[PDB]
Amino acid sequence: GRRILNDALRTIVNAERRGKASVELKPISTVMSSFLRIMKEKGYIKNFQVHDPHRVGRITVDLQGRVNDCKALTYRQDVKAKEIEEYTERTLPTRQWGYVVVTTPDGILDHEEAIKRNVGGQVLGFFY
Amino acid sequence: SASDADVQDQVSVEGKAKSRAAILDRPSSLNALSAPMVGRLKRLYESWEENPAISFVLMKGSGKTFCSGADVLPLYHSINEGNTEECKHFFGSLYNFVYLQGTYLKPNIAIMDGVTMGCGGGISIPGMFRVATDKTVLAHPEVQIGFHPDAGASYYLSRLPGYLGEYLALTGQKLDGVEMIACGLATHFCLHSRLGMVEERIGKLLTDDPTVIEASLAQYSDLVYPDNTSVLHKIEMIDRYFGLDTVEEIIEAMENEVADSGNEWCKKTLKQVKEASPLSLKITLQSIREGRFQTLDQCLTREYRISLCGVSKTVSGDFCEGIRARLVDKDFAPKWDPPRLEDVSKDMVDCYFSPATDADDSESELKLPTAQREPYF
Amino acid sequence: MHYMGLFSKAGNIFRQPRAMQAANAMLQ
Amino acid sequence: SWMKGDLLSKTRRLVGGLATREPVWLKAMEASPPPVFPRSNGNLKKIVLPEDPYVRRFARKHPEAKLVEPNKVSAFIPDPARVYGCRVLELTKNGISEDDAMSVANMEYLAERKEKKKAYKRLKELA
Amino acid sequence: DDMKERDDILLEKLNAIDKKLESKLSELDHTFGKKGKRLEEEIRDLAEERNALTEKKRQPLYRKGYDVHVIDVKKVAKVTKGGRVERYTALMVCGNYEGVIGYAKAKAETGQSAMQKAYEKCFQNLHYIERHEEHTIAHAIQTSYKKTKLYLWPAPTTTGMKAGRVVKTMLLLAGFKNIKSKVIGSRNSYNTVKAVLKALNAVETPKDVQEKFGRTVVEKYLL
Amino acid sequence: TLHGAVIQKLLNTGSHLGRRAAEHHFKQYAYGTRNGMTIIDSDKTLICLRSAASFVANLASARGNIFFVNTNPLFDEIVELTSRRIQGDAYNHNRSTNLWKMGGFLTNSYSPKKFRSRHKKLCFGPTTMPDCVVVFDAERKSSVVLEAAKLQIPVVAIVDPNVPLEFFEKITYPVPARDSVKFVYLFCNVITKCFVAEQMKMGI
RNA sequence: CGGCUAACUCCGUGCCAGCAGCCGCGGUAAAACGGGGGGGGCAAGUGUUCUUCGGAAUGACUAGGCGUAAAGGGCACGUAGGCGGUUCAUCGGGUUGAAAGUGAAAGUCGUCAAAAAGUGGCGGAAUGCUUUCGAAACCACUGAACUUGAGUGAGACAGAG
RNA sequence: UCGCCCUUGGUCUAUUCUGAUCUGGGGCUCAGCUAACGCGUUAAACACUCCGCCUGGGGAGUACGGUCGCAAGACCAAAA
Ligand SMILES: [K+]
Ligand SMILES: [K+]
Ligand SMILES: [K+]
Ligand SMILES: [K+]
Ligand SMILES: [Mg+2]
Ligand SMILES: [Mg+2]
Ligand SMILES: [Mg+2]
Ligand SMILES: [Mg+2]
Ligand SMILES: [Mg+2]
Ligand SMILES: [Mg+2]
Ligand SMILES: [Mg+2]
Ligand SMILES: [Mg+2]
Ligand SMILES: [Mg+2]
Ligand SMILES: [Mg+2]
Ligand SMILES: [Mg+2]
Ligand SMILES: [Mg+2]
Ligand SMILES: [Mg+2]
Ligand SMILES: [Mg+2]
Ligand SMILES: [Mg+2]
Ligand SMILES: [Mg+2]
Ligand SMILES: [Mg+2]
Ligand SMILES: [Mg+2]
Ligand SMILES: [Mg+2]
Ligand SMILES: [Mg+2]
Ligand SMILES: [Mg+2]
Ligand SMILES: [Mg+2]
Ligand SMILES: [Mg+2]
Repeated sequence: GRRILNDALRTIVNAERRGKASVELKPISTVMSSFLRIMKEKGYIKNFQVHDPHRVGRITVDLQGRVNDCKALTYRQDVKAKEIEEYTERTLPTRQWGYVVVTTPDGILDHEEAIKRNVGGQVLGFFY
Repeated sequence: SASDADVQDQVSVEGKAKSRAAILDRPSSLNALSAPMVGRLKRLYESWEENPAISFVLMKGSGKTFCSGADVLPLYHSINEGNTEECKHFFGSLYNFVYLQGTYLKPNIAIMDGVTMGCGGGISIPGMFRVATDKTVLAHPEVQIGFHPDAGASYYLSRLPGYLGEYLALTGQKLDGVEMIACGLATHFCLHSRLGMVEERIGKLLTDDPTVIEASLAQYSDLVYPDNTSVLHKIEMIDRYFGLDTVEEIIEAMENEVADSGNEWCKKTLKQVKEASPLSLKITLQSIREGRFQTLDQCLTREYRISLCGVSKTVSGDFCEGIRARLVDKDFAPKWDPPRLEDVSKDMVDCYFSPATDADDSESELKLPTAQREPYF
Repeated sequence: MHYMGLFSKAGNIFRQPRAMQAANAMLQ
Repeated sequence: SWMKGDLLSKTRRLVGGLATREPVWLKAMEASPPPVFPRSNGNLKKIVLPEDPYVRRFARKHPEAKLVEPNKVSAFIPDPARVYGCRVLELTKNGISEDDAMSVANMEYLAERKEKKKAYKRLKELA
Repeated sequence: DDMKERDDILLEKLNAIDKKLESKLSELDHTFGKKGKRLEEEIRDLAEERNALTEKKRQPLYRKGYDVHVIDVKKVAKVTKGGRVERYTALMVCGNYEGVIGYAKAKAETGQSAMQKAYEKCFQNLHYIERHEEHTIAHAIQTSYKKTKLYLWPAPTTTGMKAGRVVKTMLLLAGFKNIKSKVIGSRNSYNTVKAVLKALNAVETPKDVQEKFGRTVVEKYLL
Repeated sequence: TLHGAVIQKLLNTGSHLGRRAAEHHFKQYAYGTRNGMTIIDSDKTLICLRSAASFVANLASARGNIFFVNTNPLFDEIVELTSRRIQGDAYNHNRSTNLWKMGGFLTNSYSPKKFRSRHKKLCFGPTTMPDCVVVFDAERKSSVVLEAAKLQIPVVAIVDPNVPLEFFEKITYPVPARDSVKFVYLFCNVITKCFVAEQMKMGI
C-alpha cells in the first residue's frame, strides 16, 4: 500500500499549497488513517474523518496551512530502535523539525515514541 | 500515567500563535465539572499565566452545552458513604479556580455557546471578556435543588442593576444572550453560525493589549438590542417586589397582587418560587444581599462556609434530597426538611454564615493566595 | 452565511447593474 | 527584500532587530490589524432558490410584464415572476396539486393585471 | 537634533514655495499676453528654487557600527560603432555583527565610483536575521538561487566558520560564529549572495515553530 | 437585529454585485454566483470596512499623512471632498488630480520637474512620504500599489472580484465590493467621520 | 616575489637567450627571461618528478541529468526482472525486543597513567552470523470476502483505421 | 494542482436558448518551474514506478570482430 499512501500524502501537500480547507482521499487503508492520526496529534492537520472503512473507504482531512512536505517511502527500510535517531537525523531535511513514522509490532508510531518504547520496525515515511 | 487519558480528553487544549483555549468535552454529563477536570483546568491556567509566550487564554465548550454546572452525583454518593472530605476538596478546588479567573493577569475570553448553569457562569463571568451567542441560555436553579448559587454567583448577581440578582437567584430564571449583554454579564455577542469567523480572528492575534482584543471582538461581533418582551422591561416590578426585606414579604406581596391584579407574570413567578427549598431561599437572599458590599475573596469565603455547612447535613438534608429527587429517582417531587417557609428560623440560617474557623478547626476555612495574587478586581 | 441567506429570501437583490446589462447588450 | 511575511510581521521583525526605525503607521496597524477570514476551499456555490423553476416557467409565457427592473427605486420589492413562484411554492407546501397551483396562480395574476388595467382606465377617465 | 531642524526648515521652505507656485499657476490661468510670459518666467524661477531645495534634502547616511565589504568588482562592456564602452559594477555587503545584513549593486564609469554608489545604497535594503544563542543557526538549511545550491549546518560553540569567502563574509557580518557551509554548483558571487539571504530567511526558529503549531518548544538540555 | 439593518444598508448600495469569473484569492469574500454575477458577502464587506476605517482613524492620533488616489472620474467630487477634509491645509488640487499619472511619483519623488507650458499642469511630489495611500483605481491606470509596496507603505483599496494576485498581494486593507457611487460615498463618509471624530478628541 | 598566491627595485638582454602548473611573458625603459640589492613562505629541510584520494555534485546511494547544450530506443507487443488497491482471520520466513555464543591480536575512537620523536591497561566499536524465548503493525505465505484500478456484456454512436 | 475561450463525438437536464458531465483536439493564462527562450491539467508543475540513454571537443559513428542482407548496406561499436 505504499503507492496509495504516497498518493494521499501528496494530495494533502498539493491542496495545502493551494490554501484549501479540506481534501478527499481515496483509496484509503488502516495504515493511512494511522499516519493521519499521528499527523493530527502533532498538529499538522486539524482533524480527519473515516467513511465506510470496511466496504469502500474514503477519508476527509481538515487542513490548517501547517505542513510543508509529507512523503511515503516507496521501498523497504528496516530500522532498529537504537538506529532510529541517526536515521531521523539523516532523513529530515532540517534535521530538527518533523517526524518519522514507523510501523512497529506495538503499532504505527512516531520516531520519538518508538525510541521511548524501545521497538523497531519499518519506516513508513515522514512529514515536516 | 495512563489513567489520566480520560481527563485530558475531558479538558482539551487547542493552541494558537500566542493563545491557548481550554475546551470542555464531557458530553455524557453535558460538560459538568468534576474534581479532576477542575484540577486539570487549574494546572493549565496556572502554567499559561506563568508562560510569557502566551498573550491571552480562552475557554470553550464542545456540543450544545457550554457547562451545566458542577457534577453533583459524585458528591452525593460520597456524602452517602459517610465521609465529607471529597465534597470539601471539590469545593475549595472550584472556588480556587473561580478566584484565579477573577484575578487573572492576562486577558481571558469565554465563548458561551449553549446552556450555562451554576458554576458554569462562575468560571467565565469573572473573566475579562465574555462572548454570548444565540444559543446561550443562563439560569441559576440552585434553590430548586436544595443548594445556593455559589462559585462567585453571589458576586456578580449582587452587582446587577436594581434587585434583578435576587429575582434570578430565587426564581432560577433563564437569561438569553441579548439580555445578558443588556445586564452587563456578557461583553460581546455573535451568532452561532458566525463563531468560526471570530474564532479564527481571535486565534491569530499577536497582541497583549486588551483594547486590541476588545476592538477585534466588537468588529467581528453582532449588533443586538433587547426585545420588547425581555425581562429588563419588567425591572420596575423586580425593584418593587424583590426589594422587600424578607422572603415571606416578597411572597405575600406577590400573592396580594395576584389576588388583586391577577398578573400573569406574578403567577409564573409564584410557580417559580414554590418549587424551591424554604431554607435555601432564605440563605440565598441573605448571601445575595451580603455580597453586594464585599470583594470576591470574601464572597467565595462565605460561599465556601455555606457549601461546607450544606454538605455536612448540619441542619437539613435538602441537598441530598434535592439531588436524589431530581437526578436519581427522577420523580421530581422533593420533600424538604422544612416543608414551609415559616419553619425556617434565624438561628438555622445563621449556622451557614458562622465563623467555623472559630471551632478550633482549620480546613473548614477557604484558603486563598491573597498575598501572592494581591487582588485587584 | 446567515445574513446573505436571509436577504436572499426576499425580492430581487440579484439584479444586474445598468453597466453590466449595457455591456451584455454591447456584446450581442 | 528577502524577508517573508506580510507588511506587519516583517516590519515588526525589522523594528525589533533594530534594522529600520519605526514607521508612524506601525502602531495604527497594530491597534487595528487587517482582517482575516477562514480558509474557504474555493468551491463557490450556485445560489439557487426553491421557487426558481416556477420563475423560469413564468419566463415561458408573456414576457412583457413590468418596468420594475429599470425602475431603479429599490432592490427589495419582488417582481411578478418571483411572487408567482413563491405562490406556487407555498401552494405546493400546502399539498395542492402542481398543475392546479400554476393554474390558480396564473388566474390570480391575470385577475390582478385586469384590475390594475381598469384602475388605470379610471385614472385616464379622470385625466 | 541639528538634522531635525535643518530638515524642518527645508520642509517649511518647500511648503511655502508650493503655496506660491499654486497661487501663481492660479493667476497664470486667467492671464494672457506679455503678463502671461512674465508670470511664466516667474514660475520657472520658482520651479528652479524648489528643485534646488529638493536636491539639498538628499543626503545619504551611513550607519555607525556597521562594516561594509566588497564582494565583487567587475568590468563589463557594451559595443558601439565607435568601439567598446566599458563600465564597472560593484557588489557590496554590510552588517553590524548583530543580525542585520544588507547588500547593494551599483554601476558607474570607474571602479571607485561604482563602489561609492554601492556604499551609499547598501543601507537601503537591510534584513534582520535570527540567530540561535548569538552564534549559529537553529537548524540545517538547504536552498538554491538559480543554479547556486547552498548548504548550511549548525555547529557547537568551539567549531568555527567553515565557508568560502562570499559566504564567510556574509555570515561574519550577520554575527554568526559556528556554521559549516557548502556551495554546490555555480559560484556566481551575486547569485551566492542572493542564495545566502534566501537561506537565512527560510530558517524556522523555535519561536516560529511555537507560533506556527500552538505548542511549547523546549531546548532538549533544559528538559 | 440592528446588524441586519446595517447589512441591508450595504446591500442598498449594490456593493455585493461583483463581476463574474472571480479569482482564486477573492473566493474567501464571496457568497455565491447568481445571474452571471459574483455575489459578495456583505458581512465580510462590513468587517473589512470596519478594519480599514479604524486603521485610518488611528492615523489621526499620530498625525499621519494620508494620500488619496482616484483614477475614476465618477468619484472626483467624493474623493476631493474627503481629501479636503482629511488633508487639511496640506491639500493640493493639482497634485491630487495629476501626480498619479506619472510613473515613479512615489519611488522618485525628489526628482526635478520643469515648467513647460499650460500643458497638463505642473505638480510636484509630496514633501513628506505618506503613511497610508487610499486607492480608487479599478482599471489600474496608475502604478500606486506597486510603488507603495516598494516603499513599505500600507494600502487601503477596494478590490473587485477580478483583481490580479500581483496587485492583491500588496493591498494591506482590502475592502471586497463593487465600487458603485453609493458604496464609494458610504466608504468615504465613514472614513471622513472616523478621522474627524478622532481628530476632535485631541482639541484639533 | 605579473595574476591565481604572501612578497619589488636596479642592471643586462631585445620574439633572441630563455621562462611556463594554468592564464600567459620576451619585438629598447621586462615587477614574468638572467644577474645585483631588498623582501615573503616554510625550515634541517625545501623544491622537482611519479603515484593515490580531495577539491570534482567531474559516474551524483548520500547527491546529477536527457525540448533548444552530451543524452528518449522510429513505434509497439511481450520473456525474465522490478514495481503495484481494500477488509477480516491465521501464521511466524523476513522484520522487531531480550538473553547466550562468536566477532584473534595489533591499528582507528574514548580515557587515564607512562614517556618526552618510544608504552600500556580498561572500555567503546567491530554496523554481522548462529541458537533460545517473547511481539504481531508492516513485507512474504495461507483462507474467506470487497469494488474504487484492469477486463467483459447489453444498448447507442463517430471515424481519410 | 486557479480559471477563461473555442472545438470533435456522445449522454443527461432543458425551458426555445442554453446549462451540466464524459471524451479527444486547440488557444490563453493564476501558480509553480526554467541558464534563458519558454512550458503550463495534452507540464518542461507537485510526486512516484519501470525501461532506454549521457559523462569535455576532435579522431569517430571511424577501425576491428560477430550476426544479418542478393547487394546497397544495417546493428552492436573502440583505441592511439
Ligand atoms: K504489457
Ligand atoms: K471525434
Ligand atoms: K504562454
Ligand atoms: K495527469
Ligand atoms: Mg562546474
Ligand atoms: Mg600579492
Ligand atoms: Mg630593460
Ligand atoms: Mg611569477
Ligand atoms: Mg626575474
Ligand atoms: Mg565523488
Ligand atoms: Mg564531496
Ligand atoms: Mg541519484
Ligand atoms: Mg550535469
Ligand atoms: Mg526524464
Ligand atoms: Mg519518440
Ligand atoms: Mg534521437
Ligand atoms: Mg490484519
Ligand atoms: Mg515473522
Ligand atoms: Mg581486536
Ligand atoms: Mg596502544
Ligand atoms: Mg589507548
Ligand atoms: Mg459536446
Ligand atoms: Mg481538454
Ligand atoms: Mg529541463
Ligand atoms: Mg521504453
Ligand atoms: Mg549508419
Ligand atoms: Mg564490419
